Parts: sequence; C-alpha cells; structure tokens
Amino acid sequence: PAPHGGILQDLIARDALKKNELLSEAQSSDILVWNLTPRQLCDIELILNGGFSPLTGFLNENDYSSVVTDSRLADGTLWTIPITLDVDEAFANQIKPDTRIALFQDDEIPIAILTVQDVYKPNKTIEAEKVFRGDPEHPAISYLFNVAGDYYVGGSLEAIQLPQHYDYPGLRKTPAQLRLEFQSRQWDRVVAFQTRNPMHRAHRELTVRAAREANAKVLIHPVVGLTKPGDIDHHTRVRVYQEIIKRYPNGIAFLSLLPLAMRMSGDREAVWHAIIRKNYGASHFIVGRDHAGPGKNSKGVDFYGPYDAQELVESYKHELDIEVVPFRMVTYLPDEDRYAPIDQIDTTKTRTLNISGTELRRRLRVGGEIPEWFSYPEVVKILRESNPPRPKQGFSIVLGNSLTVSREQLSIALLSTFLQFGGGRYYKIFEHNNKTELLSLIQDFIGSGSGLIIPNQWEDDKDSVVGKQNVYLLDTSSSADIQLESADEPISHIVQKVVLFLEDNGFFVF
Amino acid sequence: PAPHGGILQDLIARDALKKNELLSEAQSSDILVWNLTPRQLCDIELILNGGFSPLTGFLNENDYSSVVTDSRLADGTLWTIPITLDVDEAFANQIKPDTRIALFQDDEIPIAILTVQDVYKPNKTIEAEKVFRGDPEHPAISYLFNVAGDYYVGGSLEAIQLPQHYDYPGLRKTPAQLRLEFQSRQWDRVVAFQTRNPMHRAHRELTVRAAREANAKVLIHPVVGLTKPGDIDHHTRVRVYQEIIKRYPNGIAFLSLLPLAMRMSGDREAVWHAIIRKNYGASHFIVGRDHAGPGKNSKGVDFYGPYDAQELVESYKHELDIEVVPFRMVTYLPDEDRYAPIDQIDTTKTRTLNISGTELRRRLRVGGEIPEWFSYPEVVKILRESNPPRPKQGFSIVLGNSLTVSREQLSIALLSTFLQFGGGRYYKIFEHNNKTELLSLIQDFIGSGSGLIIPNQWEDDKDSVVGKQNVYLLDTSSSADIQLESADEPISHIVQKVVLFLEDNGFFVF
Ligand SMILES: Nc1ncnc2c1ncn2[C@@H]1O[C@H](COP(=O)(O)OS(=O)(=O)O)[C@@H](O)[C@H]1O
Ligand SMILES: Nc1ncnc2c1ncn2[C@@H]1O[C@H](COP(=O)(O)OS(=O)(=O)O)[C@@H](O)[C@H]1O
Ligand SMILES: [O-][Cl+2]([O-])[O-]
Ligand SMILES: [O-][Cl+2]([O-])[O-]
Ligand SMILES: [Ca+2]
Ligand SMILES: [Ca+2]
Ligand SMILES: [Ca+2]
Ligand SMILES: [Ca+2]
Ligand SMILES: [Ca+2]
Ligand SMILES: [Ca+2]
Ligand SMILES: [Mg+2]
Ligand SMILES: [Mg+2]
Ligand code: NA
Ligand code: NA
Ligand code: NA
Ligand code: NA
Ligand code: NA
Ligand code: NA
Ligand code: NA
Ligand code: NA
Ligand code: NA
Ligand code: NA
Ligand code: NA
Ligand code: NA
Repeated sequence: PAPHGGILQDLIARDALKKNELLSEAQSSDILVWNLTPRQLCDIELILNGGFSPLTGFLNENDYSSVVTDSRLADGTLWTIPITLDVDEAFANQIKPDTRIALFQDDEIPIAILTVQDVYKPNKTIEAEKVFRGDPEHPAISYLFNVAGDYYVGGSLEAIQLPQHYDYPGLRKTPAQLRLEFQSRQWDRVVAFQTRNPMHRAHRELTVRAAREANAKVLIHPVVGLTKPGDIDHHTRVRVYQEIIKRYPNGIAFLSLLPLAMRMSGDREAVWHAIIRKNYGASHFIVGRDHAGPGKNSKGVDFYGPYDAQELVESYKHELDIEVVPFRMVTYLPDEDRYAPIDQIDTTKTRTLNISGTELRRRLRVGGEIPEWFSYPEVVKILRESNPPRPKQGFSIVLGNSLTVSREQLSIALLSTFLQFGGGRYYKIFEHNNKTELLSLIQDFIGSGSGLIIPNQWEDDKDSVVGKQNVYLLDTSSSADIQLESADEPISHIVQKVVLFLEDNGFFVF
Repeated sequence: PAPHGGILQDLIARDALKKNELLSEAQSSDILVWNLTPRQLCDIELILNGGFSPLTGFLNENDYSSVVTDSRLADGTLWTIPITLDVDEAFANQIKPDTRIALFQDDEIPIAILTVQDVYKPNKTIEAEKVFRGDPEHPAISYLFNVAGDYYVGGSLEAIQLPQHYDYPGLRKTPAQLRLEFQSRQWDRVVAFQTRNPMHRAHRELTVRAAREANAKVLIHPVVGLTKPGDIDHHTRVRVYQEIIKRYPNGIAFLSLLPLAMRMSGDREAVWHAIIRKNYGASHFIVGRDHAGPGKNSKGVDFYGPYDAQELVESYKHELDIEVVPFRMVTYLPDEDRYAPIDQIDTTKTRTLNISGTELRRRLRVGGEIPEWFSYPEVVKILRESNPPRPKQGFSIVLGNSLTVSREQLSIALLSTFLQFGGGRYYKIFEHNNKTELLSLIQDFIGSGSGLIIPNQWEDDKDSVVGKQNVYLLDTSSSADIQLESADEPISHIVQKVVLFLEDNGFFVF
C-alpha cells in the first residue's frame, strides 16, 4: 500500500547529496548540540527512514496538540502517538525559531540537523490523560513524568545517518529495504505480526492462520527498540524469533527487526502500529487481544479493554489503507491438541488451556517444566538460558544498620558457609563505601549470578543507584527481608537464618 | 571489486524498457524458437544477470576458439570456460547471421532474444582435450559428446527475464542484489566459498579460518544449477547449508544460491569461479584441494592434480582482481579435537583422520554411524533422510529371459514372501509391456523406496529408459546379479536365493 500520507519520507535517501555538508555543519564548533536520549534515538530512526511517514521531524505544538486531542496531525492526517523531542529548561532556553541544532548519538555520532519551528512547554497531565488514559502506573505516563524533558522542540529534520547499531546489522530493514525484499520475492500480500515477547506455539498458529485467512506471506516484525519495562531483552527475543521462524513452512515467513520505541498505549498504539507497518510495505496487520496493552495496574484493573485496540482500529478502517486481521484470545485445546480462537469454541463442550506470561516467569524462575504444547523446546531453552532459575540466580545479603555483631566476622561466616555448598556460584564480601561507582556494580554481579555479602547499608540518597532485584535486607526491622530476633543474635544463628531463607527462595538446592 | 571487464552486464536492468517489446517479438508467430536445455538455462541466467560479465551472449566462433586455445576472449579478457549455445543440425540450418531467435524455457516462458552472429560446427575433440584435458570419462567431455548439440550459435542477447524458479525465491541473489546485501550490511571484505557438496566440520573450519585470515565476512555461495553427476541434490544440500550456517557466529556469514552449471573443470573452472564470484561482489575467493575436480577416472588416475587449480589461479593472480585464499587439505586431528591445514602439521608427530566422501556414502548406504567430529548431527540427519540406508531403499528383481518356471507364480511367490517381512516397504509385481511410459516409472518407485517384481525383461532398445540403480537381474546367465542353477530351478529355491541375496545387500534386516 501507499505509505501513509502518500510519500515515503525516507530522508536518508532524500538528503543523500547533503550528507557531507550536513556532517560538516554538525561538527562545526558554533552549532548547538543535543545528545539524543534512548527513546529519541528510536524515534529519530523511524522518522529519518520513512517509518513515521508522513512525519519529517518532531511535532511542533500545533501538530502535537492536534494529535493529543484529535488523534490527527493538524492537517487531518490520522496519527495517534505524539512524537516529540523532549529537552530540559536549560537547553530549551538557548534556542529560538529558525535555529539549527545538531542531533548526536553518544555525544559523538552526528545523526541529523533539526531546524527549529518552536519551543513549547507541554501540559504533561493532558497528554497523560488524553493519550495514555491517565493511570499513573501506565508505562508511557511514568516515562512522561519521570524521564521525559519538560520542554518540546518542534522542527524539521535533515538526515545525516540512522542511529548506530552493531547488532543484527542484516536484520534491521528500513521501509525501502523491506519493500525491495518483498519485491525480489514477488510478495504483494504480506501480513505483519507485531510483538515484544518471545513467540510461543499460540503465536505461531496465530500467524499462520492469519497467513491462510489473508492469503498472504508472513512478516515477523518484532520491536527491538524499547518496550514494556521488565520485558525479555531483545537479544534473547531475536534468538527466539530466529529459532521459531524455522517452524514455518519454507519460504512463507520473513523476519525483520523494527527499532520502534513502544508507548504500551493499547488502542492508540495499535492504530500507530498499523500506520507504521503500512509504511514498511505490509498489506495486512494483525491485532489480537490487548494489543500494545500493559496489562493491569497494581489495583488489578485493566489499562485497556482486551479488545479496545480492535474496536479503535476498526473505526479508522476506511482510512488506514492497510487491512487489519483481528484475532480473539487464541488458546489451547488439550483434548484435540491444537490451538484456536476462543471466539470459535467453548460452550463448555470444549476444555481449554492457557499459561499466562505471569505463570510463565514463575516456572522460569523455579526451574519448572514448561509444557511441550505451550512452547517449542529450543525456545524454552533459550529463555531459561537468559533468565535462569533461582539456583543459578545471583543475590545480595545486606547486613542491616541495626546489626550489633561484628559485621566483619558475620561477613566471613556467611562467605565460608555459602562456599561449602558449591554449585558454580561466585561469592564476594562487597564493600561499597557509599561510592556510586561501586553501588552501580551491585546489580552487575547479581546479573552475573554471583552472591554478594554487603556488610553495610548505603545512605538513602544513594538507594536509587542500586537495583532492588534479589537484594535482601538482614535486620531486626519489620521491613527486613530476613528478620533477626535481636541486633546481637549470635552469628551461627544469623547464619542459619540466612541460609534457610535463601534455601526457601530456591537459591540453594541440596 | 569491479565486475570482470569493468561493467556489470546486468541485461535485465539494461533492457528493462524493452521488456514489453521483446516479449511481443518473442511470442510473434514469425520468429524462430529454440527451447533452452537445462544447462543452457543455467548459463543464460548467469549471462543475463551479469554473472558472466563481460559476456552479453553466447560465444561466437572467434571468442569461442580464443577461449579454447588461449583461456581468453578474442579481446584478451581472461576467460577459461566456453559458454556456447549448442543446437542440432536441423535447427542450425534454419538460421543465418542477423537472424533473431526467441529463447524459451519449457517451450512456454520466453527468456531472451538472441541476435545471431554466426553458426559453426565445433571440433569437439579439441574442445574436449584443450579445455577439459581429454579423458572420455571427464563429466564435461561426456556431456559435450553425448548431450551437447554439434552446432554452436554465437550471438548477443537481449533479456526478457531470468529463467523461472519456484524454489528458494529469496535465496537466488543476483550480482546486483548480492552487492546491495553486502552494502546494507557495510560489508566491504567478503570471502566467498564455492561448493557442490554438503558442508561438514572441515568446511566450517576452513571457511572461518579464511574469514579470520582475510579479515572478511563469509559468503556461502553454493551451486544449485548443475554439478557432478551423482551429487547430492541441491534441495537436500540447501537444507544442509541453512542448517550449518547457524554454527557460525551471529552475523558473520550470508547464504546465497548460485544457479551455475559446473563443468567439473578443475583448474580452469577455479579461474572461472573466481571471475564469477568477483562479479557477484566478493573480494576474496577460497580455492582448496582439488577445487572443481571430478576425482579419479575408472583407472584410478586423477583428472587434475590436487593443487592444479591453485597453481593456475596463482598464475593469473595479478589480473583476477579478486584475492584468492588458498587452502591445502584440511584434515582432522583426533588427539587435539580440531581441524587444520595438513600443510601446517604431520611430521608423523601428529596423527590425522579423514573420512572421504566415498566412505561417507558407504555408511549412509549401510546405516553406519557417522563420527561426531566429522559432521554436525543435524546435517547427517538431513543426509540420511535424503539418502536412506539399504533397509529403506527400493529395488527391482527382474525375472530373466532364461527363466523356464511360471513367471506368474514366481512373481506371486516373491510378493507374498517379501510381504511377510514387513518394515514399511511397498511391493508390486510390475508389468511394463515394453512401454516406455511404464519403464520410465521403474526408477520412480525405487526412488520412493518400493520393491518391484518384474516378470520380464525389456527389449534392449529400451534398456536406456530405465535407470540401472538397484535393479537386479535373476537369471542363469553369468551376467545375472542373482545367478540361478538352472532355468527351471524350483520356485522355493529361487525365492530363497533372491531373499538371501537381498538380505546380504542390506535391503532386509531381521
Ligand atoms: N493469545 C492471543 N490471542 C490473540 N492475539 C494475541 C495473543 N497473544 C498475542 N496476541 C497478539 O500478538 C501481538 C503481539 O503480542 P505481544 O508481544 O504479547 O504484545 S504487544 O504489546 O506487542 O501487543 C498483538 O497483536 C497481540 O494482540
Ligand atoms: N579438506 C579440504 N581441504 C581444503 N579444501 C577443501 C577441503 N574440502 C573441500 N575443500 C574446498 O571446498 C570448496 C568446495 O568443495 P566441494 O563442494 O567438495 O567441491 S567443489 O567441486 O565445489 O570444489 C573447494 O574450494 C574445495 O577445494
Ligand atoms: O512469554 Cl514471555 O513473557 O516469556
Ligand atoms: O559429502 Cl558428500 O559426498 O556427502
Ligand atoms: Ca519535570
Ligand atoms: Ca480483563
Ligand atoms: Ca543480647
Ligand atoms: Ca554429435
Ligand atoms: Ca591423488
Ligand atoms: Ca531341469
Ligand atoms: Mg540503525
Ligand atoms: Mg530464476
Ligand atoms: Na564521550
Ligand atoms: Na485532568
Ligand atoms: Na481482504
Ligand atoms: Na473499552
Ligand atoms: Na490504498
Ligand atoms: Na516459605
Ligand atoms: Na577492482
Ligand atoms: Na508444453
Ligand atoms: Na589480503
Ligand atoms: Na598437476
Ligand atoms: Na587488476
Ligand atoms: Na556378500
């Protein structure tokens, strides 16, 4: 289909002969420089390559507010997610309209030149409520208030080069390249499948059914840009996709990585996704249950209805110009060994089965066996390998402030004790001295599977530098993960308490 | 490197705007038509896509004889394999210079328009001796005298479309497409590996070493056009390649199918291969032991020296304009579990190991276990599956002419007898009635694993319609595979003889 807006805005192609000139202006000591934030790098790449056609820069206030209140650009073009360049007051104050800024990656690689159209201070509450539905726990809203700059800079781009990536060089196909890919193959019907999770059996069936319904080839188009916090890293997912792609009949599917930065914005994002895939050459786009939805909030309520995206996408149907293949909860059928849309069964006459991602983590974290029917073995293997069960996980024991015994001796006692268990885990008494350069390493070790014995707490002003993950507090306090009887409880007693606690939580298995 | 001759002769690109017109001329009832032979289809495809740059048609006598006697085109361009359009006297007589011929595929798809330059009658003995070294058993020589036409038609081409392929649509990259592939990846150093056999451990190591030595990315560029008779089919090989490519570090290798029609011409072919790989975008080309060599003749002598190709390629080194990475016999080192070039070991101080393809077929045909060190398991699995051991192979027992017993009853006896063994093999008394439409099916069944009981021989004039493979003659004659005592030997006796013979050759296992 025609790219959204009618013209693929591949600015790398457009500005090619200006490459050298733009590069010189980018490195000239007079120009103002902004180092792109991670999410911005994702966005900037989708704007420069045509993925966000018709966009050609970051939204000015006029287009931005139109998108917030109208799900459309100022000119009426259907567009649901605001793409802006968020900066801080300091930087915002050094720019005026007509100014030209150099956009860098890693304060070293010049990406593009942005020509300023305006500098405004968005009402984050409105954006949060009109675009992401208001819940403070919604991922997009948390980013907007805790990570995003309080100033937006609308303006047009002139491309120097897409953001730098040293991984999967062959796979991050640009809209132009994908289209060429489909052509060399004479693929004129392609149904794209969005995703941010590893694909399991349900999804393989889901995508093949779509392939069959639409009479089209399959495009696994996963996000490797930025997804829901706590998601499986894209490296692991890529390995999973590459593995599962082999279970498709020869020549039916194509894999391409999309450096998109999701907002986990349910229905609106679904619309945005469809526009994006259309630019990339797809003729069909799947929209299953709770598409781009972040699940439930701490209170158990849904951020979006499991089918809000489908309804919204349906309502813009006549102007999306890319056919949407909707799917209802695809689930497992024990008695018949096969999956099927829940909309075409049940009646109690048929018994289903469904292993939610929740419980999926649970078995991964507990070395539990994951059903042959649920996911392919090679896939589960890759997953366990990246997310090991507790007996292979790292952790830390922090000797609480209330601790009266010799921290030096209690430390050694724990070390020598853990050491006798064996099991390949590396242990260390780790003294941080409140130096963030040391604190920031704590999660590295835990990530590496090591067990750390930390003799002292770190000041509360530093608590943010340390990832709470697998970090237990040994103390008399009620807020201690491992509660002691008294601050001066004898070492061997404290030791047994720590060991049995770790054993209870699966870190040790005898 | 620059394509050979300086200009990539991608005629599909060149003649694009003449597509419709050429197509009309091609299907006009007045034009003369030649249906391309299989090898010609391979050649025509490499000529139209630039693979044979600087060629732009089939060699006229002047260029042809220059290649035969000078390893160069008439203008001096280094070129070792003659590419000609061979036809029969009947067709040859209907054409003169300036004439335009339509070249079709399957007497249905028009491929190109050849403008005739000349029609000559090559002296096949000179070509055979100067180009392929003269031995009547050499694959290229045999083709030249038994399959090739006795007339060549020199002339220029105008492309309509590359020959049609329905398998591996994505993988048969053209020189233009490959180059783009390498670019999108920013690959400016690429060492290409030629091959017509499945790749085993030695090869994987051989190619990685070359990647390391040349500081270049790896291009597995296998031939799926036409190779040495009796080779493993390309479908099985492609499955093997796609499987083995996964053993390379992520993003170090790329796979592309080359529809080349080999001549198994040792050293000359190696030169030709290097020229072809250069056109396809490679900066380096591997030339190992006995490259493009057809082994030994029936008398046990070598068609080429194990390193003739290396020497020939070395002598044209300064004008190939593509760097050659030579390799000596790469072999296995038990005691150290690793492979290495034989040129950097031995001295008896080190013990090697080498499973020749010969003996490899042997185990494949005998269900023997193939060493973990020799090849990856997933690969052997694919091979066994395409080339099953005897107990899963088909066969035929032909009731000899000398037979005096009731052929009807002896047939039934063998059928009932084989039926009681079980083992998934399908059996059938097959009456051919000397009808080639039936005879031509004999090998289809054998290929399908079935056992055939044929009550009568076919007339000697038809013997050629039937593939000798797994076809045994039961007769009193000395030339019978299963020799009978007398023409009237009682059935149970003949039956035991046939059963034990088949058991002895592995078709039956109890
Ligand atoms: N069981 C299912 N039934 C229907 N659709 C599904 C199912 N599971 C996943 N999908 C769809 O698969 C696509 C990607 O799934 P996910 O990676 O879990 O999350 S998403 O944030 O990208 O939507 C979405 O269209 C989603 O709705
Ligand atoms: N053991 C080996 N040592 C060195 N080179 C080898 C070895 N085995 C295969 N090769 C090389 O691998 C390439 C392709 O091998 P093959 O498929 O068997 O045959 S060929 O006909 O394409 O040359 C050639 O360059 C060949 O010389
Ligand atoms: O399915 Cl993934 O959440 O593991
Ligand atoms: O290596 Cl092949 O001859 O099987
Ligand atoms: Ca703020
Ligand atoms: Ca719900
Ligand atoms: Ca006390
Ligand atoms: Ca002849
Ligand atoms: Ca020899
Ligand atoms: Ca007798
Ligand atoms: Mg990039
Ligand atoms: Mg073709
Ligand atoms: Na720096
Ligand atoms: Na409000
Ligand atoms: Na439709
Ligand atoms: Na709703
Ligand atoms: Na349209
Ligand atoms: Na417990
Ligand atoms: Na060159
Ligand atoms: Na026909
Ligand atoms: Na070199
Ligand atoms: Na020699
Ligand atoms: Na040169
Ligand atoms: Na024998």
